[PDB]
Amino acid sequence: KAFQKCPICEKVIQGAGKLPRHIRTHTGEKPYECNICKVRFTRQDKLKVHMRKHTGEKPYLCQQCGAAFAHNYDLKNHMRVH
DNA sequence: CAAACATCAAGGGTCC
DNA sequence: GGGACCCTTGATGTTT
Ligand SMILES: [Zn+2]
Ligand SMILES: [Zn+2]
Ligand SMILES: [Zn+2]
Repeated sequence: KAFQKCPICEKVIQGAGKLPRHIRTHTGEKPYECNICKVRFTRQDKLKVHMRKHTGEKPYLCQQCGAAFAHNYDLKNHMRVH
């Protein structure tokens, strides 16, 4: 696909609009905010996964028995138990 | 005092 | 560019 060069550390970052999330590791900037617990995050998806704590959600449902888990690895461990 | 094991967050990839 | 989920590595912690 496409690649970018980091202006700060000469790192090569793959992704069209993915450079700013890499820059935020250097600037230490967390533009996103949890409306409930007010904790701030550098990436929107990291806020979304945090929101699964408040809005109790288990998207990783088991394809075998239907049980659902909040984290993908808890599903993996349950699947390996079968 | 270590390994072993576990959980979970941080960076980057990859598709859509 | 923006969402979103996956994968790898590492910090931190508990149990040997
Ligand atoms: Zn950089
Ligand atoms: Zn919150
Ligand atoms: Zn199951």
